[PDB]
Amino acid sequence: DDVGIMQQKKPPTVVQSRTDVFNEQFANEALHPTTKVIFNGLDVNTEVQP
Amino acid sequence: FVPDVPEGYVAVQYAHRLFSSSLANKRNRVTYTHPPTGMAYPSPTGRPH
Amino acid sequence: EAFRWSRYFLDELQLRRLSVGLRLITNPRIARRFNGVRIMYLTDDDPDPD
Repeated sequence: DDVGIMQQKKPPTVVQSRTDVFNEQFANEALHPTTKVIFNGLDVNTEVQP
Repeated sequence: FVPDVPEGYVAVQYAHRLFSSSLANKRNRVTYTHPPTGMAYPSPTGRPH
Repeated sequence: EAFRWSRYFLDELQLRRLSVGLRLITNPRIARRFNGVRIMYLTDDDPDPD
């Protein structure tokens, strides 16, 4: 139940970068759980609150 | 875990006869013809569950 | 009489051409700055810009 403290292991995070137009193909898609993510710069919560 | 199949799905045995070449908007797409409705769907998108 | 209106301090030929310019500057064909986009995931068989 407790909040984790040590850095947890995570699924690999493939970054789809969808544009105006693109040719989606699904050969060699991974079967393991995976994090689809559309944007590059998602480390957006920078401003720390002591 | 084995995800249960959803209420709307139709069971369909795979067979080489189901899949074929076809014209669809100037491309030779790999159409699948649904055995019940008989309808051909060239695109992987929009096929019946 | 020349003082009653500045006429924006432009010559009469300038105002006359100017009205034609105003016809030019509102023609729908020139208005190729477009406003707003629809985002929608969708196969692009048979494209047409319209």
